[PDB]
Amino acid sequence: QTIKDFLAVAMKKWTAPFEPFQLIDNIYYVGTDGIAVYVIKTSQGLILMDTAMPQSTGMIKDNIAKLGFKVADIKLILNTHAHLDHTGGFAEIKKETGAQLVAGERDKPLLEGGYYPGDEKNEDLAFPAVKVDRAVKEGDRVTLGDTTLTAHATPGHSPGCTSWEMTVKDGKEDREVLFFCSGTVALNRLVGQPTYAGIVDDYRATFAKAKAMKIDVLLGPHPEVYGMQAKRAEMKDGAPNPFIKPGELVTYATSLSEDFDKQLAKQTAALEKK
Ligand SMILES: [Zn+2]
Ligand SMILES: [Zn+2]
Ligand SMILES: [Zn+2]
Repeated sequence: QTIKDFLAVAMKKWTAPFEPFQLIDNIYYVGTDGIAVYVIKTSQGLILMDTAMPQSTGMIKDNIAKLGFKVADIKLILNTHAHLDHTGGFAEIKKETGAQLVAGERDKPLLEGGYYPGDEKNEDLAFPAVKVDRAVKEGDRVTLGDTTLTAHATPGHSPGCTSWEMTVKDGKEDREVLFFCSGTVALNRLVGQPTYAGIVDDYRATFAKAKAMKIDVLLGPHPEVYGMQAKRAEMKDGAPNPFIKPGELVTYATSLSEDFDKQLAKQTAALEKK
């Protein structure tokens, strides 16, 4: 991986438009073609799940309005993890709306500083700093009106990476949704000068945890996590909701664990003096 390539991709597919849509029950997709953002409609206002790159905040606000929502009705902002491709609009939206920001406790310093962990002087990974109103840990519950989400600590990709669980209806039946936080290696350093202390252990705890969770609908902060576009194509009035795939988090976490092993080996070999 190169940071140049990360930025190149980040300034292309990550900023390209995608038509917003009702995904399941009160969960609506309002992200880009490469970064997933969601509105959760409650009886007491909107919950915003993540934002996108700093340059894309206007696009996200536009997508919200395209669905008939008001940006002003956002009361809570939740974060999966504190990297600029997910936090770029937090300061702006929080100021505009007066919403409270909720995030994993170990990501609080990242959010409040607007920097990438272990690469804190890199301005192309910086974002506008934002205050955290509530810092969460494993099992904490966050409620707006009729809707409650449960925090799960799934560190590795960031130290405070938080996967959020909530129940939706599919017809008469409950289905459990996870907004998985990310388990990719991406720009992180695993060995040598690791991005943060204990990162390797965190990733492997997270892959195992993910495989053991009872989840009907896998979501995530990039559409690639759950094959969003292919599922959207299969949506049809009266047909089963294609986002319900209860074995998918096991399959996806297995693919992540296998890639993790590859990247750990690669970085370990790269540390050898040549
Ligand atoms: Zn990230
Ligand atoms: Zn990301
Ligand atoms: Zn948990």
